[PDB]
Amino acid sequence: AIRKYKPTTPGRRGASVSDFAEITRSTPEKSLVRPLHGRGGRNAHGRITTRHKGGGHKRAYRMIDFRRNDKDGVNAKVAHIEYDPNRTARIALLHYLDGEKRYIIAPNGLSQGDVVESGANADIKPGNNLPLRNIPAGTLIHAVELRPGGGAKLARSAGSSIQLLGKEASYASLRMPSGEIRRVDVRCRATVGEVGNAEQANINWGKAGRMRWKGKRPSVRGVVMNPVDHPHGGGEGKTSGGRHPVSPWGKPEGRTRNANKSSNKFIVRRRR
Amino acid sequence: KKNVPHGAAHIKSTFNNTIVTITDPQGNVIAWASSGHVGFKGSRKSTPFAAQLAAENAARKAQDHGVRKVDVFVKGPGSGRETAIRSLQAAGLEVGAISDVTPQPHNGVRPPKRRRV
Amino acid sequence: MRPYEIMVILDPTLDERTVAPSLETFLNVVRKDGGKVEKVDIWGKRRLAYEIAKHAEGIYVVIDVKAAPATVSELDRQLSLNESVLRTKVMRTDK
Amino acid sequence: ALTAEQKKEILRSYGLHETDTGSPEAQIALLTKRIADLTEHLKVHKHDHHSRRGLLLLVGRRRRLIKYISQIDVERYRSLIERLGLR
Amino acid sequence: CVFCAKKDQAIDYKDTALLRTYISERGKIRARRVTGNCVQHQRDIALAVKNAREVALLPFTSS
RNA sequence: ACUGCAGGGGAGACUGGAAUUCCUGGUGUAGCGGUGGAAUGCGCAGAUAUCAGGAGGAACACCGGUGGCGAAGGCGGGUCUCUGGGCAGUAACUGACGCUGAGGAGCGAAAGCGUGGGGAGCGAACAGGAUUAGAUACCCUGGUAGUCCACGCCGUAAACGGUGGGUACUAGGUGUGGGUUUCCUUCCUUGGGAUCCGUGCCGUAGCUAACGCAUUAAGUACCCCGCCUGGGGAGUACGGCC
RNA sequence: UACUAAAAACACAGGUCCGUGCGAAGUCGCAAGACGAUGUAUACGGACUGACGCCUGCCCGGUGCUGGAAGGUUAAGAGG
Ligand SMILES: [Mg+2]
Ligand SMILES: [Mg+2]
Ligand SMILES: [Mg+2]
Ligand SMILES: [Mg+2]
Ligand SMILES: [Mg+2]
Ligand SMILES: [Mg+2]
Ligand SMILES: [Mg+2]
Ligand SMILES: [Mg+2]
Ligand SMILES: [Mg+2]
Ligand SMILES: [Mg+2]
Ligand SMILES: [Mg+2]
Ligand SMILES: [Mg+2]
Ligand SMILES: [Mg+2]
Ligand SMILES: [Mg+2]
Ligand SMILES: [Mg+2]
Ligand SMILES: [Mg+2]
Ligand SMILES: [Mg+2]
Ligand SMILES: [Mg+2]
Ligand SMILES: [Mg+2]
Ligand SMILES: [Mg+2]
Ligand SMILES: [Mg+2]
Ligand SMILES: [Mg+2]
Ligand SMILES: [Mg+2]
Ligand SMILES: [Mg+2]
Ligand SMILES: [Mg+2]
Ligand SMILES: [Mg+2]
Ligand SMILES: [Mg+2]
Ligand SMILES: [Mg+2]
Ligand SMILES: [Mg+2]
Ligand SMILES: [Mg+2]
Ligand SMILES: [Mg+2]
Ligand SMILES: [Mg+2]
Ligand SMILES: [Mg+2]
Ligand SMILES: [Mg+2]
Ligand SMILES: [Mg+2]
Ligand SMILES: [Mg+2]
Ligand SMILES: [Mg+2]
Ligand SMILES: [Mg+2]
Ligand SMILES: [Mg+2]
Ligand SMILES: [Mg+2]
Ligand SMILES: [Mg+2]
Ligand SMILES: [Mg+2]
Ligand SMILES: [Mg+2]
Ligand SMILES: [Mg+2]
Ligand SMILES: [Mg+2]
Ligand SMILES: [Mg+2]
Ligand SMILES: [Mg+2]
Ligand SMILES: [Zn+2]
Repeated sequence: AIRKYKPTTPGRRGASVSDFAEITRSTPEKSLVRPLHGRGGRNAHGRITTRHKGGGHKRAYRMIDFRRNDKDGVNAKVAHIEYDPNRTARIALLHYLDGEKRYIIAPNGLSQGDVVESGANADIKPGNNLPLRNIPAGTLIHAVELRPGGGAKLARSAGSSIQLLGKEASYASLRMPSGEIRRVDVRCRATVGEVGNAEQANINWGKAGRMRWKGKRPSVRGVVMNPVDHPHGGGEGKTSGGRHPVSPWGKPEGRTRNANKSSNKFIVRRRR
Repeated sequence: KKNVPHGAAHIKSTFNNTIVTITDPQGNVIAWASSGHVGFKGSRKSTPFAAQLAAENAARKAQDHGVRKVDVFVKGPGSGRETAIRSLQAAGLEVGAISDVTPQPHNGVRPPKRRRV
Repeated sequence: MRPYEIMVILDPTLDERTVAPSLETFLNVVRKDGGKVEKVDIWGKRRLAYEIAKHAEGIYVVIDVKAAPATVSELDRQLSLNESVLRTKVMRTDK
Repeated sequence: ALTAEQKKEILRSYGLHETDTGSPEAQIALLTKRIADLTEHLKVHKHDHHSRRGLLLLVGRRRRLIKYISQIDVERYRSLIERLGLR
Repeated sequence: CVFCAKKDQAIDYKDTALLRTYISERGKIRARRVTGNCVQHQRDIALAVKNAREVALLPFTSS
């Protein structure tokens, strides 16, 4: 699962890395790859809108099939499990019996060579994609969509899962990875099972260089700035900031969710 | 301003109080007069006299609200059970069948530590 | 190759006349797997000792499958997956 | 496990005269079969200490029988060693 | 032990008519000394009662 | 070796009910909780109580015992899969292949440690109340780690039968458990008699300072290992291993 | 600290807290639009601390933040 480096250097002393034991076919599928380029956290104006971005290893995008709507009743065979630099889960390449190749998020327990079904008549097995109406309550699902046909949007990171609490009339109550209970329409599609690569959260990056490779740039604390730069700046020695904690633009801590967002009627219980 | 000719009576008799509530057969409370509700405080709320007078208060409130007969469910290792039953009987109400509904955990939640007084 | 005996409890909403064709597929999976079915006697509508899934009634079936353990496990998994099954219990006739 | 016919197969494979069951050769063969089965089972359920103790007991019994047969007949010892496995 | 006396007797969890005995009015499994059975048959009866309660042929808590 | 027998022996997976708590809604109003007595505390902004539904973790009443199993520690909600050991019977087979075991190795209650998850209830630490001259406690109200799961670590208990392992012999009486065996075989009795493996009590000889042990010896003998040479200092110092 | 300060200052891997259920929060912009991210709570943003080891005590009176609404006070509007 996780391989620990040996303390041969100070940079490697405590670090660890995935063993990549689940990976076959170390190259991607040429027909499902699109170009990508970095932004450095800059928007269309050319200005930094997200801080601490840039550098980073070059990447290529792999088209993930997040809809899974048009292959109902058509079986697929899992051909490979591949590394993806754009997400924390691994991806599985599917060979459809119709001759088409697709990429999906690899669920937990979807070894190469398995058969994957879709539609209302599919069996309840990891990797099978069904509308929520046909999934029994208490199941663990992932890659759920908010609107019918809108594409999977929830529970997509490594190790994520959603528990189908129940379907009442035309809505399904879901326990979402944050712990918030939500309702979505029963016609929304979901995939059975939990997302794989669940142990990646235990990886110990060893040095600053590794995060620079992953594209994360250094972050400077507010209390070591000058007051013209940050509200926490100033002071003779080191201070705690001369006030209650605030953002670099002076906003205090507290809830930032819009108080009367339209979706409030779909949320049963806020997270802890 | 209701009328419930038949209902249910619940008596919870513990070591520190005695609660006598009277509900309709669906369980909606009509009266709930207790030992503390009648004039009493401290450890006297668990006395048989307190329990029986609370039963009197509950019975008279039930008579006011329009109840003629109730079944009795009792629970708790209190000493006011029989006195409350007798008061409910000879205070203008009929009790009928007497049943014990004390919860019995099949070795569930761990009890608190024993007293070292 | 071991002798099993499975009792299935169905929802009262289903009628008692079409019960056999519904579980014929759950018997045929064992049949293909290489198992043999002894008797599929149906007890019909009965009262339960307590409410199950907010149902006071159910349909009782004794399947009595003699097949491989993996096949019986698959059959039990399918029965549990089916939403019309309320309760399922598998016990070995022998030791 | 070691069902009846499963035992009989090894008994006829490693026996002396068509009915032998208690000779060191047959005993060591059966113990080796049991040990292999137990170790393969123990690759699963790694916390089955109550059965690991039985496996250790079988290992000790087989070691003692191997020592006895080695002391009593070097040629038979070597034959059994090549037929079954050592180190 | 009535089962020891009358040999070749099937004890089954679905045999609810026979399993009605050895239980009290509140659903309480009767004591071995009260029933007069031996240890093995008492254990078998208890197991059958538990399986029957699990498959809802007998009530867990009777009131 | 073959045929039978009993079992909470162990591991994994799925699953059930009771109960507590919590959430939502209905009924409903002024108390609830707690003690030897109280107060801290909770409710009046709708509490306790009652009903219905849902969420969640822990533990499995009755069976249940003086019982069973396991080398010890320990072991029962149910089902399935895998697996260990023991006992009985035939004597089917080998033919002293046996006993103990320095070091060494493995297992090993609870508490505790590392990593991730989980947390209903209980509950060190901590806080408030109460008792008291004082109360860093006993009592009450709360409440964190922990108790739970996964993989590791730790290897310590009054880990006790305060009794090392194996064998042979040494009156009986009376319960229980697993077998087998003829007879009394219907005296239905599943009783009595014979044998094997255990588990209790009482009791002969013998031993003991006494208490007591007494076929499950602390009796009579043999083989092997471990341990003691007055009480503190001290199972502590130094050194060494983990 | 281009041109008197190279350090004990900054960064850092690791840690905790807070926010964000998804054209999310946050940021640029009057807006459309964009970045966040062709990402989805094992993710992203903000704050403080700063490998590792042992630990992280008491105080919620003040001020913030979060939640509640019985009562007091309180704008425009209504009323006249
Ligand atoms: Mg421009
Ligand atoms: Mg950042
Ligand atoms: Mg920094
Ligand atoms: Mg400065
Ligand atoms: Mg500037
Ligand atoms: Mg400023
Ligand atoms: Mg400063
Ligand atoms: Mg200073
Ligand atoms: Mg600070
Ligand atoms: Mg400042
Ligand atoms: Mg486990
Ligand atoms: Mg809760
Ligand atoms: Mg309420
Ligand atoms: Mg309530
Ligand atoms: Mg011979
Ligand atoms: Mg030895
Ligand atoms: Mg040794
Ligand atoms: Mg522990
Ligand atoms: Mg721990
Ligand atoms: Mg933890
Ligand atoms: Mg205090
Ligand atoms: Mg306390
Ligand atoms: Mg408490
Ligand atoms: Mg600690
Ligand atoms: Mg260890
Ligand atoms: Mg002990
Ligand atoms: Mg000695
Ligand atoms: Mg001895
Ligand atoms: Mg001895
Ligand atoms: Mg005896
Ligand atoms: Mg004695
Ligand atoms: Mg002595
Ligand atoms: Mg020492
Ligand atoms: Mg030292
Ligand atoms: Mg300079
Ligand atoms: Mg210089
Ligand atoms: Mg320098
Ligand atoms: Mg600097
Ligand atoms: Mg926004
Ligand atoms: Mg968070
Ligand atoms: Mg902060
Ligand atoms: Mg600092
Ligand atoms: Mg940091
Ligand atoms: Mg304060
Ligand atoms: Mg404050
Ligand atoms: Mg306050
Ligand atoms: Mg406020
Ligand atoms: Zn019997």
